[PDB]
Amino acid sequence: GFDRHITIFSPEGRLYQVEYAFKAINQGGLTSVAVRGKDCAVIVTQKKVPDKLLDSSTVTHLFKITENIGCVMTGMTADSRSQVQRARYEAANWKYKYGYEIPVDMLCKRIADISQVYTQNAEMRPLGCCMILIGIDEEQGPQVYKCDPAGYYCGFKATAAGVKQTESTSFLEKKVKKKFDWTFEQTVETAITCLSTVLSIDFKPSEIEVGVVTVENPKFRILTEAEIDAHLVALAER
Amino acid sequence: LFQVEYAQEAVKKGSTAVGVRGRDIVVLGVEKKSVAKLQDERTVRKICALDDNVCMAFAGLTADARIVINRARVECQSHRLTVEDPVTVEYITRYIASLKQRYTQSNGRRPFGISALIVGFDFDGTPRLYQTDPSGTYHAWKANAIGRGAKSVREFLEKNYTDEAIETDDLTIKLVIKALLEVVQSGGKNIELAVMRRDQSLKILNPEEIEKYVAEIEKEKEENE
Amino acid sequence: HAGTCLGILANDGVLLAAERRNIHKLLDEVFFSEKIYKLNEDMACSVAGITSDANVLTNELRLIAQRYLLQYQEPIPCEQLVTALCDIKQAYTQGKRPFGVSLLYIGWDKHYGFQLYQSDPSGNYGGWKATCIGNNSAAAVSMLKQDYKEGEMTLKSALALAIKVLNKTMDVSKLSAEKVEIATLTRENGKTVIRVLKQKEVEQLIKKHEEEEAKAEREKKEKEQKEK
Amino acid sequence: LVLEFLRPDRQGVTQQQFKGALYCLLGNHSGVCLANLHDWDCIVQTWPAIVSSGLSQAMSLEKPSIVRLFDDLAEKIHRQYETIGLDFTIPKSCVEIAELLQQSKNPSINQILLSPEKIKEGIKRQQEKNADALRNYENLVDTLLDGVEQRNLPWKFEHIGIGLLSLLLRDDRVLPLRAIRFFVENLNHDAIVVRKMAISAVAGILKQLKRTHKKLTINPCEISGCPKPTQIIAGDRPDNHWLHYDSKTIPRTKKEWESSCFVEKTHWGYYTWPKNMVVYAGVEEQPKLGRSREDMTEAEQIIFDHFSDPKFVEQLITFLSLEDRKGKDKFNPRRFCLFKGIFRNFDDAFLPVLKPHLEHLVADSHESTQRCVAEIIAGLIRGSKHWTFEKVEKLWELLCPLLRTALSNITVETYNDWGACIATSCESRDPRKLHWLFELLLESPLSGEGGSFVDACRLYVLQGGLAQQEWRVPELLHRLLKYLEPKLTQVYKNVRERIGSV
Amino acid sequence: GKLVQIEYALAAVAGGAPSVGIKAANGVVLATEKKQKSILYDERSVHKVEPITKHIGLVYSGMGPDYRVLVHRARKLAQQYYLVYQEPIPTAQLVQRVASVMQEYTQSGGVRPFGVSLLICGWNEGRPYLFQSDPSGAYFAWKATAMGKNYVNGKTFLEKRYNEDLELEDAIHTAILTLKESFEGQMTEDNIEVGICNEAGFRRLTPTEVKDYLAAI
Ligand SMILES: O=P(O)(O)O[C@H]1[C@@H](OP(=O)(O)O)[C@@H](OP(=O)(O)O)[C@@H](OP(=O)(O)O)[C@@H](OP(=O)(O)O)[C@H]1OP(=O)(O)O
Repeated sequence: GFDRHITIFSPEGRLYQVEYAFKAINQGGLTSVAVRGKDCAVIVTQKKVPDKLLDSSTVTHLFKITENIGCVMTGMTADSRSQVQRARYEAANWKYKYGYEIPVDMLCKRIADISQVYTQNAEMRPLGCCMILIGIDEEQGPQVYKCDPAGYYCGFKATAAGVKQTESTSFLEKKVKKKFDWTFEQTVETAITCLSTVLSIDFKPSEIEVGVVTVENPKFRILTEAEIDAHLVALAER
Repeated sequence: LFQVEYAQEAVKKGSTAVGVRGRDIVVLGVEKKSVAKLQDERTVRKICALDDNVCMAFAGLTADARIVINRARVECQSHRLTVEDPVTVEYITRYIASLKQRYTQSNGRRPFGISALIVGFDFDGTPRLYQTDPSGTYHAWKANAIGRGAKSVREFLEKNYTDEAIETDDLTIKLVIKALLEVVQSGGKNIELAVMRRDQSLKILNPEEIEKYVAEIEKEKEENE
Repeated sequence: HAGTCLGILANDGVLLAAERRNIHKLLDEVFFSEKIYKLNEDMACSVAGITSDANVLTNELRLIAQRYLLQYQEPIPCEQLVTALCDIKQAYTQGKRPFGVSLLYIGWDKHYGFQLYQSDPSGNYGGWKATCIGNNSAAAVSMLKQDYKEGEMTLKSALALAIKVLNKTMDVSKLSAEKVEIATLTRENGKTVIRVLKQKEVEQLIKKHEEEEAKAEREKKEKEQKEK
Repeated sequence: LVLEFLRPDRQGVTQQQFKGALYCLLGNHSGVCLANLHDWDCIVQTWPAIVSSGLSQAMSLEKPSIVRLFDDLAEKIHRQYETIGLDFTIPKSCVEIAELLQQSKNPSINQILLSPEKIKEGIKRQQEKNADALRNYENLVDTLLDGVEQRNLPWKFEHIGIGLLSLLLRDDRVLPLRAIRFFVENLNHDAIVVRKMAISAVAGILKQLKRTHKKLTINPCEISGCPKPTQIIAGDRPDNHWLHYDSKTIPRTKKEWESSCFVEKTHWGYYTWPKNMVVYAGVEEQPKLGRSREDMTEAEQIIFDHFSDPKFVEQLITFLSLEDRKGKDKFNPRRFCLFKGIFRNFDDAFLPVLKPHLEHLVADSHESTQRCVAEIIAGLIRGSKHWTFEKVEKLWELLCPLLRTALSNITVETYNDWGACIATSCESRDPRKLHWLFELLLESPLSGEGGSFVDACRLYVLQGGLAQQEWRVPELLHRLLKYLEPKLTQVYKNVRERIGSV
Repeated sequence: GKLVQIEYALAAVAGGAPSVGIKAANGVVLATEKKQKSILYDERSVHKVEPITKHIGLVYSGMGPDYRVLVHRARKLAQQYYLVYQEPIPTAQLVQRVASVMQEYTQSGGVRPFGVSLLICGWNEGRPYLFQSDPSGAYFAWKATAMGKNYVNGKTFLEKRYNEDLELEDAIHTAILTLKESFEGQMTEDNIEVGICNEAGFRRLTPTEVKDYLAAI
């Protein structure tokens, strides 16, 4: 009653609208996984298409904010595209002002500031999308950063966003409890294994979209169906 | 319209004030309410001179009265600037009334909450008396009252106001005293008088100055019996 | 009513008495020492409110005074300064966020001499020979109306009166110089002197009040005995 | 044990333990007060300890929590206090019923009958119990006095102790002498809070001191001499005629004043007469007046001496005249009941001492003076009822100028107070007894010498008095209507309104 | 009532993680728990402690995004002052302005108040300083406080353990004790964030020295 209908404090001090946005992210109905390695970072997520007519190519939840930065979005698609657009804008503005490519942490920070503005202001509903970012930082090497609608942003050795993020995170915690310093193939296998386990799907290569960054090749890249199938078949014979 | 009713009740609560119009004189009287044991009576005026040729008495909320008075003073000066002539009492009345129907910056109590008596001498020299309302309606009067008990005073003014009463300027002053005396039972220092005295600036009466006038009517009251 | 302030007019001067109090032991109290805020050389104020509200109100006031000084190169009159603040606090009333504090103002103006003013939260203001604000303002004004003589005040008598009414009103339960803040406005050599009372002078005044209370206690016990 | 923590003499306790003990004493909003236990043994332990905790040295009154705790203790005690014991004597019938109740043998075990020695032991125990209770009452009173005046105490604790003493007003027994002296001494005290508290206390005391007035029995049919038939119709009747006010029937002499009934209550006689009537027997039967100052025991004596003190009367009068608030002031019926109790108990003792003060007060044009003198004037008038004819004659000779000047000087600030004064003076009194007030007030309400608003306020206080005299003044209402009828067409608005009300 | 939102914001603050401040003679400490929801969360990435200026740093208990907003504003304000006056901002002045913005936001309609309380520390004029700026806009000056969970418990523990004169090391210790009371357990360099203000300037204690201080207990 006027506390849940707008972004204002509950008696216990809680932002129900923000909780509802976190619910909306799961209402979107897709899962994303991110994991970090000594030499690389990767993203995996399912891109199951309901309609045959709908083009598989155009639909993807992986985007390029900059050449060296790749992101994945979950939740409401329109909000995801808007967030992606704003991230692109901020990155270019950063480059223009400061003469060097924005680091992933600063980008996540800016985006979280923007989400903060919506949660603070009543007129705007919180943007119901969650962004995970991968990039290579020269000082710290690969990095993974994740910004919620609320504005909390934190670095992650590995993480998940989606309907099964909880079980995914349990799996990732079990995996990283052992040190398991992962090379590129190991990170890829780890990510796909997390998703295949948590969704119980046993993906075909077309089902999933994969993007990575490497210290050798900082350029963000989207793996093609064939390389994805190579990784999956190497996994299956294991 | 709803704020207007609250404003009208507020001015109804306020201190009584009257004004009279005379041929070479206009008089303005307001009862001086007791303040406290320890307060200083200086700050409270209930009378203001918008210009040399205009005087005002308000009834109602003091702060809103302050705002109105300041705005009207600055308007009086700006009109003098643009027109090079003394402001007309009708004009400044029209502005103060017009100021009521802008509003507060938030529009809260769009009527500011005072009905005030504006009295002055025209540039041609003709005396004028007016009042304003929170509503914004403004009228002219031979004489009037505002504040608590004004209605009873208007009955007294209705009969007492006459060519004979106004024939003498000092009598023009004394009539105001009697009007207040009906309104206020203090019969003394609880009163404030101001007179324009055509072609000269407003001169507030001294406490002794009012005192002798009070004595004179008190004697004349004695003389009738 | 977190705080209390007090003010008295004298023929030769004016003083502000405020209860320097610590809600909690951990509070440093070096920062909160300055209950008295100097608006300018010729004025001061004491606030019945939190330090933040006080800082903002005081800044508005100081800005106003310095603007008047910039225009005219004369120090501002107390009435005009208080009136500007009152007009602002009123305009907030007309926002829906009226100023929630009442202030004392003390100053010397050549036009009116020594003066003491009080500002209501509604924006209305009034001149007082002596008054208190904040906690137990009602008891304070009662004792002042009892113990104050119009025109008979001198700075010394007024100061002792302040100590007395503070002892009755404020909840210190024992006067300490650390626990009370006193400041006086005086005119010396044609210049306005705002001086906080030193801890030693405050201790001396406290001791005078204490011995006077003892001497009074002796008299009442004697008279009570004599009655029976 | 819980009182041990906040004991003053004890040291090393702590601020925290002190606060915890205060919370224990405060208790929850609902349940055992833990400081207002009905037990006499518990209260004597608690209340002195609460007041004595001021000088504990483990108490930081600067603590807002601490001061709010003490205020909460005070408010909770004041609201939840009930009268405490002092007598537990069962009457003879109830023990008979109990004797039957033991005898009933159907759901009963055959316990041996209570022996006479046991019954003697029981009454012995009960007598010792109520005596110990009275002892505890007196001890608590003395102890709280010692607490409120030990010279190391803060003012808040002093105020609290004075309130607690205010609670101990007893109505079975007079208060202890030292306490009565303390309260009457506090009438002139610097703190307004303490002053009002003392006022209410001493008015209660004056009711305690009040000597019972003998009341004779009359037959209303006989005194009237009318037939008084059955199936009587309410209202004015032949039998109620003596009760009805009349100009000819005013006594105007000592003999007639002695002869007059002076029922002093309006409501008797409209509808039907009671079975037994009470009419305040002759002055000889009543308690003596004009006491020598030797007669009074000790409690009346101290009040008498303080009020005889002119410095005391002057200081008290000046304190009453002092304004508490501007525009929010009222009649203060407690101050009124005090002054009535004074004049009633001591029978015109101190009107000579007060007369300078009254003559000064009515002269002053300030509102608060008029308020105080009005309370005093009406308290005096109400006390006057049991006074003899000569005493009241002198009193009204005193009062008439004071009232004339007061009404002439009524104003906007004072009109409500003076109307309250006139109504309270008029209330619960025979009209013939108060004929002076009516003849004065009705002399010229619509004088017009003062002007309008004062003619109105005169009519207003008049209407108040006549309202108090319901159905006992058909005459004087006819007179008001006759005086009023010409002036209907020569009148202003405020007067017209009050004219309609009257 | 707008005040209701202020009360709810204070409750939201009280829900926040513990933050502790102690004012030594020669230095001020600021400490807080930064307990990580999971091992996956990387502690090094984000610091609850952050410096406004070289000589000033602060810590928060409450909503992190609100804290990021306020620290950005404070940094800009201090730099504004430094441009004007070419001297470092005083701690009280900064606290006042930060209170100004908090008060501005809550006063403004259509926007909620900040859900955080800040503890602001600095060293200037050869002196230590400590302040707490609440959501209402009120600022107070303390020798020591705690915020967040069990803040009253921390405050009384501080009251019993405090001394008017103490060294920076002893104040570091008593801060860490205070947090050790509230903390769930297994306190370590990663789980706890520390900063000190002194003549040297504000600095966030590195994990190595924080491990040294923890080992001292
Ligand atoms: O019969 P009592 O209990 O002794 O009290 C009556 C009576 O009181 P009751 O109506 O309760 O009998 C009167 O009327 P109240 O005002 O008390 O209702 C009167 O008071 P007034 O003088 O104000 O009329 C006065 O009561 P008190 O003694 O409390 O003043 C009087 O008592 P006495 O009969 O003892 O004179």
